[PDB]
Amino acid sequence: ALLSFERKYRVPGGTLVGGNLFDFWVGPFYVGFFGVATFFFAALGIILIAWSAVLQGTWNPQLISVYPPALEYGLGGAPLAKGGLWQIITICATGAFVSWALREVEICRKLGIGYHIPFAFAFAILAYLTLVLFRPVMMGAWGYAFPYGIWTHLDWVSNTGYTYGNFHYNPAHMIAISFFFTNALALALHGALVLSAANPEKGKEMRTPDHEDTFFRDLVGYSIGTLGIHRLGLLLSLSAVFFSALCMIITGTIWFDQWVDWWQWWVKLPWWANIPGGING
Amino acid sequence: EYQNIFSQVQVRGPADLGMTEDVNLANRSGVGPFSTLLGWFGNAQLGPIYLGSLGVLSLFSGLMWFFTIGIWFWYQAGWNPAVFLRDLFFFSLEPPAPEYGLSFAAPLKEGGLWLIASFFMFVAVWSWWGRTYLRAQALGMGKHTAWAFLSAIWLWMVLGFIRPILMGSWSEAVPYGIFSHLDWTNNFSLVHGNLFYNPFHGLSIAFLGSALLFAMHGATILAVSRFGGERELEQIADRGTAAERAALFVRWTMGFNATMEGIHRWAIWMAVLVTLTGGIGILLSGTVVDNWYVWGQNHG
Amino acid sequence: DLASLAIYSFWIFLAGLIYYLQTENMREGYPLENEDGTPAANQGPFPLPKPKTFILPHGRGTLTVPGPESEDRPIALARTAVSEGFPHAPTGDPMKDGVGPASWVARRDLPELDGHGHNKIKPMKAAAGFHVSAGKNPIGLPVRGCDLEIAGKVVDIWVDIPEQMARFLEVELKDGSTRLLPMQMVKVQSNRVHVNALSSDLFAGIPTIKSPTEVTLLEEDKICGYVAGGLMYAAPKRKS
Ligand code: BCL
Ligand code: BCL
Ligand code: BCL
Ligand SMILES: CC[C@H]1c2cc3[nH]c4c(c3C)C(=O)[C@H](C(=O)OC)c4c3nc(cc4[nH]c(cc(n2)[C@@H]1C)c(C(C)=O)c4C)[C@@H](C)[C@@H]3CCC(=O)OC/C=C(\C)CCC[C@H](C)CCC[C@H](C)CCCC(C)C
Ligand SMILES: COC(C)(C)C/C=C/C(C)=C/C=C/C(C)=C/C=C/C(C)=C/C=C\C=C(C)\C=C\C=C(/C)CC/C=C(\C)CCC=C(C)C
Ligand SMILES: CCCCCCCCCCCC[N+](C)(C)[O-]
Ligand SMILES: CCCCCCCCCCCC[N+](C)(C)[O-]
Ligand SMILES: CCCCCCCCCCCC[N+](C)(C)[O-]
Ligand SMILES: [Cl-]
Ligand SMILES: [Fe+3]
Repeated sequence: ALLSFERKYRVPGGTLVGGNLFDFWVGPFYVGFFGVATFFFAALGIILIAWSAVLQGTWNPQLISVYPPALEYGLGGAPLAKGGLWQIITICATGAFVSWALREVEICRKLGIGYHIPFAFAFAILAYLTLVLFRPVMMGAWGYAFPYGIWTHLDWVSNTGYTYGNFHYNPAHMIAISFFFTNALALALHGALVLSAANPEKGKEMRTPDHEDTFFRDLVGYSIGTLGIHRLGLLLSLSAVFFSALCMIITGTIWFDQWVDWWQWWVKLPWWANIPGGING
Repeated sequence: EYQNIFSQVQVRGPADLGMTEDVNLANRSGVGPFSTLLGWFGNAQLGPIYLGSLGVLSLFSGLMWFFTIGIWFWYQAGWNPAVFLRDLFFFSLEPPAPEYGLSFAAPLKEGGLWLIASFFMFVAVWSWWGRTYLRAQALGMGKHTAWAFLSAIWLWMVLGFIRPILMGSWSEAVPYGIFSHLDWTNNFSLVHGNLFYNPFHGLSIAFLGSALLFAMHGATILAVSRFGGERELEQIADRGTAAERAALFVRWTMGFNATMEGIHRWAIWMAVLVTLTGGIGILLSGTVVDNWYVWGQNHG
Repeated sequence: DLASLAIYSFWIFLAGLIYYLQTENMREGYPLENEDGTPAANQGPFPLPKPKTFILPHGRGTLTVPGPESEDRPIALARTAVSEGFPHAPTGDPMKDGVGPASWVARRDLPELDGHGHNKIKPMKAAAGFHVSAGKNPIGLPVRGCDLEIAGKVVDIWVDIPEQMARFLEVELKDGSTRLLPMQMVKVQSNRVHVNALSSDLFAGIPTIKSPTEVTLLEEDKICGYVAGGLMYAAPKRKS
C-alpha cells in the first residue's frame, strides 16, 4: 500500500518515545507509540459509550447521550449510572486527542517538516478542554459541561446560549464569528485563485503566480501573495477558535447577566448618557 | 527552531505593473506606496487597481447604499454627533411594514428609504460580480472566483430578495443595522422553531469545516516552506519533494491522500457549500416549512 | 414533501462530489506499489481518473496526469524486516544518497520562470534595483552551524523577482565556494546567521549550483532536502 514515490521516506527513526519499537506502518497508517495510545483511549472510549445503553436505554445512535454528573455532584466523583461514565469518557477523549497530536509530531520528524500542523490542532483541543474542563472547574460543577449526544449537544448550546439572553451580544462571540466568516471567505478565494491559474481558459497555457497577483491587484488593489494567503489561513482559523474559547470562559464566570446589558457601559458614558434623542434616552 | 509566521528580511524592487494579456491598462492606476507593515506578513506593494466601467458603477452604487443608511442614522440621532456615536449600533433602516407587502412605493419614513438602499446594494453587488468575471477573462484564467462568488450572492439573494418575494412582503427581509440584524437572525430561528432542526442549517455549520481545512492547509505549506511549498503551481506541473511530504503526512496520519491540485478542489468546495446549503435552508424556511421542530418530528 | 426531496437530492449530490474529489486526488502517486516496486493488488475502491494534461507555459511541453510514475533515480534503502510495513534502513550516507528527511525529487533541470519568461530567482547582485527594505541585512554576517562553529559568511541574497521576497542565502565557505541556504532554515540574528539544521562540517556537502546566476528546480530540491535532512542526521552534533 505504498505511493509510487513513498519508499524513500519510510526510513527508521524520529520517534519521540519507544524508539524503533513501534516504528512501523499498518497499510497507509503510521503507528508509533502514540498510534497505539490513540487506539487505546479510543477503543476504551467506545466501550463506555456502548455501555451507556445497558443502563441508559436504546441502541439508536440518534438518542444515545452521555450526560455529565448533576450540579449537586460539583467537581466530586459521580457513580457510573448518572455522570460517572461521562467523567471517564472525557479522559479517554483527551487521552486520544493528545495522543493524536503527539502522533503527528512523530510523523513530522520522520518527514523533516515543520510542526505547524499539530500546533494548529492544539487550538482545537484548547477549545474542547475549555468547555469540559476549565469552564466548569472555574464554575464548580461538571453539570455545566455539554453532554456527548448527537442532537443533545445542540440542545446544550440552545439552552446555554439563551441563559444570557441573546448570545450574539457576547463581544468575543462577535469577534469569533468574524474570523469564521472571513476564514471561510479566505478559503473561497484561495481555492479559486490556484485553480483559475492551473486550469485557465480552454487551450491557454498554465498561468503563473504573476497572473494571480495581477488578478487581485486589478480587483481590489492589493495581493497578499502566495506565502501571505497561507499565513493568513493559519491565523484566521486559529483566531476563530481562540475567541470561541475566550467567549466561553468569560461567560458565567466574570459575567453572568444578560449579554445585551453589558453594552450599556458605552451608552452610559458621561459625555453623552444624557443628551435626549436617538434610541437610548 | 525557526517558524515562518513573519519574514525576517524584506526585499523590494520596482513596482510590479503586473501581467498584461488582454487587459486594458488604460484603467490601471498609479502604483500605491509600499507599506513595510504588510511586508512582514505578506506583500507590500499597494495597487495598481483596475477600475473599468463596472468598477465605477459598483463603487458609486456602493457609496450610495452606504450613505443612504448613514443619513437615516443622522436623522434618528437628531443630527447630533453625540447621539450618533453613542447609539451607533442601535440605529436601523427597517423594511416596509407588512401592510405594504411587495408594493414598490412606500413612504420614506416608513420603509421607502429601505428600497432605495436596496436598489443601490442590488446593482453594487452584481456589477461587482461581473467585475470578478471579466478580471479573470482579461488574463485568460478560469473564472472560478466569479463562480464561488455566486454562492455568497446566493445566500445574500435568498435572505433579502427571493424569500421576501415568495412570502409576499418586503417586511420578511433583513434590516440594515448592527444590533438589529443580530435580532433578526435570532427571531428567525424562533419563528421557525429552532433552526437547529433545519437539516440544511446543520450542514451549513458543518461546512463552516473550512476553518479545519484552512488551518491544516496553511500549516502544511508553512511546514514545507523549507522546500518551497508556497510555490503551489510549479509543484502541480512538476511535483517536488515539498508536495510529496505533504501528501504523505496526510497519508500517514489519517489514510486517504491528497495531491497539490487535489487539495484546492476540497478548499473551494468546502467554502461554496457553506452558503449553498444555507440559502436552501432559508429558502424553504417559511415558504415550505413553518416549523423545523415539527418537520423534524415527522423525520422528514 | 418538498423539503425532504431537497435534503435527499443533496446527499446524492454530495456522494458524487466526494467521488469526484477523491478521484482527482489520485493523479500523483498512483498506481500503488509494493515495497519491491511491483503494482499492488488492492488499489483502493476508487478508479484512476481520466488523464487531463497540462499545457506548460513558455513552450515547455505538456504534463499529462495521471502518468508513468517513476523515480528516475536510485534509492539506497534496504528492508529491515521480512514483511510489509516496516522501515527501510539506508545502505549508505542518507544525506548523500538522499533518503528519508533528505529525499529529493528529480524535477526538471530547468529553472522556474516568471510570467514574462525570465528566471524567477536571481541573486540580488544581478537583480534590477533590488535592495533590503526592512529587517536586518544578512549580507556580510557569518553563518553558524548547529555546533556553534562558523562555517562561512553570507555574500548575497537570492531574491524572488516577481513575488519580491528573499529565498536563499549565498554563503561563502572557507575554500571560497558558495552554497545556497533555504531562507526558512536559517535564523538571521543581530550578529550572525544561525543554522539549526546543519553543523559547520556539512556545508561543504551541500549540493553546488551549476550556473552562478541561476538555480534549478532539481537543484533547489537537492539543497533543501540536504539542509532539512540535517535536522535528523546531524544527531551527534546539535546543542541549539
Ligand atoms: C441559541 C444558541 C446561541 C449560541 C450559543 C453558543 C454556545 C453555547 C457556544 C457557542 C459557540 C460558538 N458559536 Mg455561538 N450561539 C448562537 C449563534 C451563533 C451563530 C449564528 C449565525 O447563529 C454563529 C456563526 C455562532 C458561532 C459560534 C462560534 C464562535 C463558536 C463555535 C465554534 C468553535 O470554535 O468551536 C470550538 C471547537 C471545538 C470545541 C471542537 C473541538 C474538537 C476536538 C479538539 C477534537 C474532536 C475530534 C472528534 C472526536 C473527532 C471524531 C473523528 C472520528 C474519526 C469519528 N454562534 C446563538 C445565539 N455559541 C461555542 C463556543 O464558544 O466554543 C468556544 C459554544 O460553546
Ligand atoms: C463549539 C460548537 C459546539 C457544537 C455545536 C454544533 C452545531 C451548532 C452543529 C454541530 C454539528 C456536529 N457536531 Mg457538535 N458542537 C460542539 C462539539 C462537538 C464535538 C466535540 C468533541 O467537541 C464533536 C465531535 C461534535 C460533533 C458534531 C457532528 C455530529 C456534527 C458535524 C461536525 C462537523 O462537521 O465538524 C467539522 C468536521 C468535519 C466536517 C470533518 C469530519 C468530522 C465528522 C463529521 C465527525 C463525526 C463525529 C461522530 C459523530 C463522533 C462519534 C464518536 C465515535 C467514537 C466515533 N460536536 C460544541 C460544543 N455541532 C452539526 C450537526 O449537524 O449537528 C447535528 C451542527 O449543526
Ligand atoms: C439564535 C440564532 C440561531 C440561528 C439562526 C440563523 C439564521 C437566521 C441564519 C443562520 C445562518 C448561519 N448560521 Mg445559524 N443559528 C443558530 C446557531 C448557529 C451556530 C452555533 C450554535 O454556534 C452556528 C455556528 C451557526 C452557523 C451559521 C452559519 C453556518 C450560517 C451562515 C453562513 C455564512 O457564511 O454566512 C455568512 C455569509 C453570508 C451572509 C453571505 C453574504 C453574501 C454577500 C454577497 C456579501 C457581501 C454583502 C455586502 C455587499 C458587503 C459590503 C462590503 C463592505 C466592504 C462592508 N448557527 C441559532 C440556533 N443562522 C444562515 C444560514 O444560512 O442558515 C442556514 C441564516 O440565514
Ligand atoms: C484550528 C481549529 C480547527 C480545526 C483544526 C484541526 N483539526 C484537526 C487538525 C487541525 C489543524 C489536525 O491535524 C487533526 C487531524 O488529524 O485532521 C485531519 C484534526 C482533527 N479534527 C477533527 C475533527 C473536528 N475538527 C473540528 C474543528 C476544527 N478543527 C477547528 C475549527 C471539529 C468540530 C467543528 O467540532 C471536529 C469534530 C478530527 C477529524 C481530527 C482529530 C482526530 C482525533 O483526534 O482522533 C483521535 C481520536 C479518535 C480516533 C477517536 C476518539 C474517540 C473518543 C474517545 C470517543 C468519546 C469522546 C468523544 C468526544 C465523543 C462525543 C462527541 C459527541 C458530539 C457525540
Ligand atoms: C457618518 O458618515 C456617513 C453617515 C455619511 C456615512 C455613514 C454610513 C453608515 C454609518 C452606514 C451604516 C451601514 C450599516 C450599519 C449597514 C449594515 C448592513 C447589514 C448588517 C446588512 C445585513 C444584511 C443585509 C441583507 C441580507 C441584504 C439583502 C438584500 C439584497 C442582497 C438585495 C436587496 C434587494 C432590493 C433592495 C430589491 C430592489 C428592487 C429592485 C427592482 C431593483
Ligand atoms: C495582521 C496583519 C498585519 C501584519 C502584522 C504586522 C506586524 C508584524 C511585525 C513583525 C515584527 C518584526 N519581527 C522582527 C519580529 O519580525
Ligand atoms: C494614494 C492614495 C489613494 C489610495 C486609495 C485608497 C486605497 C485603495 C486600495 C489600494 C489602491 C491604492 N492606489 C494604488 C489606488 O493608490
Ligand atoms: C461532511 C459531513 C457533514 C456532516 C453531516 C451533518 C449531518 C446532519 C444532517 C442533517 C440530518 C438529516 N437527516 C435526514 C438525518 O435528518
Ligand atoms: Cl493566536
Ligand atoms: Fe494553497
